Amino acid sequence: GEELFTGVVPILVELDGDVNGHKFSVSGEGEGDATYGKLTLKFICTTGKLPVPXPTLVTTLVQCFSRYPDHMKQHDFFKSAMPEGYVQERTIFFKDDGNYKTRAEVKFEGDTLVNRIELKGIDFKEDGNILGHKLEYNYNSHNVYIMADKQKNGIKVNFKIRHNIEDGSVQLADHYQQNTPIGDGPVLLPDNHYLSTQSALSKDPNEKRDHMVLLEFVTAAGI
Repeated sequence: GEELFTGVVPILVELDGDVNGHKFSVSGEGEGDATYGKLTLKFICTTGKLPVPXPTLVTTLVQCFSRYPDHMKQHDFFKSAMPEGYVQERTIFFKDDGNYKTRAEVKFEGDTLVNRIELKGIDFKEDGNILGHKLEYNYNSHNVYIMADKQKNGIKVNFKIRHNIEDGSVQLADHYQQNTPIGDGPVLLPDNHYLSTQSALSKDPNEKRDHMVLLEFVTAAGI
């Protein structure tokens, strides 16, 4: 998998979500650079307008592009499972509100990294920060903690996302993630470490559709 990321790799993202009955689809395109954990993506709601705070989909919308220092390469599970891919399941918990159930599939298609996602949101309040749309358009920095799951030959990742509300308060998004290999080949079970992340959200001056230009950097550390 490492030899497949020594450069820039095209990325396609397909999302299918149903939050509180509200259906929608997101399509994203971009390129990632694992040499510097750099991600360049543009997303577009193809079903029209998005029903929830578009920023609540970042974590859901390519962790194999993280940059792993030369002394930690033996803990890169995301690339160890390539090109066959790996499955990423996750439950996001929003404080005092609903949650997201996701089942995505990361893999290669010819030479394009593809992330096919399924989303399902339930129990979301009508006037809360999510369906009420009170979240500010800006992301923060968070530490992604990762630990091995030898019994499943996969990984357990758990972190917290903090969303800025426009009244100045914060919104917690507890993330519980789990990953497993899609093939039968060997993957690398890592030591406990964590990925450092920072993202920048912005808009396209010439885009009339719902969208999200995003820049992100991710580096592994903790050892």
